[PDB]
Amino acid sequence: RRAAPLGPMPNEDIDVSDLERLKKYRSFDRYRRRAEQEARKPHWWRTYREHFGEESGPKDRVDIGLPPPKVSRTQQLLERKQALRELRANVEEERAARLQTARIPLEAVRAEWERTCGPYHKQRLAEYCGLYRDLFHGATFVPRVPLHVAYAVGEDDLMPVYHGNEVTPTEAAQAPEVTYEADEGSLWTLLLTNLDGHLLEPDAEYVHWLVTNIPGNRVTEGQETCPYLPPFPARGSGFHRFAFLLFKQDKRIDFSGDTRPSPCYQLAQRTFHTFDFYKKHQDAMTPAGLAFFQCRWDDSVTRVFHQLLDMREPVFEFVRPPPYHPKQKRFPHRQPLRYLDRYRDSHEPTYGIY
Amino acid sequence: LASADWIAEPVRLKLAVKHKNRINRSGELILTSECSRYQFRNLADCLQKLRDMIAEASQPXXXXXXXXXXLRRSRIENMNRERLRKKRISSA
Repeated sequence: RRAAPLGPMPNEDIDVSDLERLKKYRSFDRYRRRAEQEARKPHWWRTYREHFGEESGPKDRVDIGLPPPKVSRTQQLLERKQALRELRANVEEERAARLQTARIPLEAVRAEWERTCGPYHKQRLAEYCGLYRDLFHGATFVPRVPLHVAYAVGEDDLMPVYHGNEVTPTEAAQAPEVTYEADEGSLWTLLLTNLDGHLLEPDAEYVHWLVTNIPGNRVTEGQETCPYLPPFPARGSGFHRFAFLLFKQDKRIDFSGDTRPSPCYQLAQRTFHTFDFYKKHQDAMTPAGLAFFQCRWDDSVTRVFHQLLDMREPVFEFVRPPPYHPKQKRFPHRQPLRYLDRYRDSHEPTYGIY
Repeated sequence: LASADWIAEPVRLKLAVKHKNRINRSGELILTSECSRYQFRNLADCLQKLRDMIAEASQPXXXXXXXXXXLRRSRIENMNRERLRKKRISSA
């Protein structure tokens, strides 16, 4: 009994008559490439991608962006062609390249990455650590504006916060400084959220440091709502992630519901959903910059919980489910002696009536 | 720990350093025992751990030997976050 193949059968297209006149894969590498090309297409039969959780596969993106920067392409193409002409025709670069001596100027690369491609890498790096799922819940914002967050670890020492980097609570015991560039017509709102580590409510976060109504680059001049609170992870649970967000606002907005007491040590006072917050201010607020850092328990934390929050410090561990044993049988057949010890309740003799 | 006289001051202060994980906000050093179901042996285990912490602290010649097997990734990640911290500009 044969069924009818549904649509394309993988090799159907090639003509087996006269095999000598078909080109071949002479290279193992070519084969490799064509193979992966095939592995990426959506076949009509049960496949690896299907059962292994492709993260929903196709998703129709809710894009809340800052609109794509307007550029004429012919200008770019020409200027680039010319830059290439100038760069290649130089005998210095040829002599240097042949002898394996050259260096690429990392700072300028950082500048170009920032200017063009970087804002796209940001998107998928945020996607990686899931800065989207927990905050905007369906929605992707492309990080248009460059965001530099930094903690001062000494008089001369600056700790950078890059998206995805690991930082210690010690350096986060102090307030950060921020760099981004805007003229003054500007109106900004900046946010620092702890995306996991909420003890009572798994779907809720902790606003650490919230700032509102900022002209240009002036951070001191923006009205602050939540004064700065150093990250307070738990000893057990590893590697929380912290998100720095930027929003443009059109008219200066003031919101009393969001306002918090000045010292504000209590934890239930800080309970947050980026979702609801952005629902409240949605029309006037457009998401802009993104920078996040990953942090795990460190010595300074004990000082926090006791001194600030007047609370005992929680310690968590890792529990792996007890190894599965089949039902014990009255006469285990053909089993080692130690079989008896798999169903052992506890290790201690028990003399029952004795 | 601060109130216990039966331990000398150097012992007091160094048992408060290595063990700071089991110290309590009331200044309490907390020991836990489980295995036996006869509380006698549990007491013996706690008193033994206590004698071992006091012994290891009281012996000044202990070099606290570091294993590179569990801490290699820690040293690598530490160096790597050190290369980012290494940026030198006066801030604040």
